[PDB]
Amino acid sequence: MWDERFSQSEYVYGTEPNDFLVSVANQIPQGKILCLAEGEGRNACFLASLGYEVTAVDQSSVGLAKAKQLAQEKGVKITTVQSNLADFDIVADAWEGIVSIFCHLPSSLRQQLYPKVYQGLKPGGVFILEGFAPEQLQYNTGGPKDLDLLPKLETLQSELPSLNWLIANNLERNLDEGAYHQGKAALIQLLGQKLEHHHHHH
Repeated sequence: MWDERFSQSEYVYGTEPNDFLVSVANQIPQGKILCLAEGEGRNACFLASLGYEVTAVDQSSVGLAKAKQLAQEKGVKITTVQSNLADFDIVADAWEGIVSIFCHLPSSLRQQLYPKVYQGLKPGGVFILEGFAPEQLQYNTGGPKDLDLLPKLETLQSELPSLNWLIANNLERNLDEGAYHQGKAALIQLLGQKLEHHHHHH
C-alpha cells in the first residue's frame, strides 16, 4: 500500500444559510447537477457554492448570464446550457444529478416534460415543485397567464409514480398585507428524490 493522505484540509462551503433549499441540496448528489429553465436560476449558483459542479439550462440567455454572473461573484462555476424542454432537458445518462426548480410550462411543453422526468430522469435528481391553489390567481396578487399554468399535486404526483415524493402536502404562506386579515396563500410543495427504498412488493 503506497500512501494514504491525512485529510486535514477542511472546506466548509461559503453559502448563505437557507430555510427550504438546504434540505433538497442535502438530497442532491455532490456532483454534476442539471438545473432546468427557471426565471430565478439564483438557486443554481447556491448549489454551486455548496462545492457542487452545477450545469444550468435556460431556453433564454437572460437566465443563463444571470446564473453565470452570480457564479463568478460567489467564486463558483456553472456550466451554461442553452437547451429546450421539448428536445434536450434532463438526460441522467449524460449527467450525474438533476435539480428541476418548479416547472413553468404551457400544456405544449408541459405534456412534453412530464414523460421526460418519468423516462429521462433516472434516480438521483430532485424535482422541486411549488404549486398554487385555483383560488391563488383569483386573489389578483399575480399570475403567469391563467390557473392552467398552476402545477397541482393531482397532475404532478400522478405523472411520476416512479419518482416517489419525500414531500407531498399543502403548505400555507401569508401574502404581504395587514388590511384584509385574510391575504394568505394556499400553496402545495413536492420534493421528488432518488428512492433508496425500492417499491415494496413480492
